[PDB]
Amino acid sequence: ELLKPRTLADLIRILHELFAGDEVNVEEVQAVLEAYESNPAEWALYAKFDQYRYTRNLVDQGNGKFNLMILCWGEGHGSSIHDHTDSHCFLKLLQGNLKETLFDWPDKKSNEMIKKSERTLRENQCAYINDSIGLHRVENVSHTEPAVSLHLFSPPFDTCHAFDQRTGHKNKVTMTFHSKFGIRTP
Ligand SMILES: [Fe+3]
Repeated sequence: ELLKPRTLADLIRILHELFAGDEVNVEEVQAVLEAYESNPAEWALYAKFDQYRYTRNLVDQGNGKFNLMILCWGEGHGSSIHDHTDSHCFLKLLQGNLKETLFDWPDKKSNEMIKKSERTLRENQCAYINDSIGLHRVENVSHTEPAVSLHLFSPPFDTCHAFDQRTGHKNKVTMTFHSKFGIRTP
């Protein structure tokens, strides 16, 4: 029985129920994420920005089933084109807008990665991706508004691949946390 999360804490409690088992009902998880109405006071603790690039701020470890993190995107900050390491990725906007650009997996042949589509993800909207769907890039293209997003990865992963848009070549990247549970983690 899916109920509207009243607060971020309530959302987290609900997520623990939805990930209690070994599989993932993607549509239910996405629906509850989209039903949480972003309340900045509830997530201010995690919203730690860096001047030069986007930051990853761990919120909850999902009893081992998922990582829930808040990403803070300064103006013009964006990601690589990347995969999600055989995990589910849910991305909910908490503040601002993000451009999501979709790419297919490259062939072995070195070639330009041509975008398959793009969309603007707006406040409170929740997107979903996995490796079976493809790759994406996420960017805050705003010149005037920082963006904040809530990401759920299941299972948790700490590495992924970045893809060179010019060639399709991939490189392994280890993700780092800017903070965990509100505590800056150099
Ligand atoms: Fe992603």
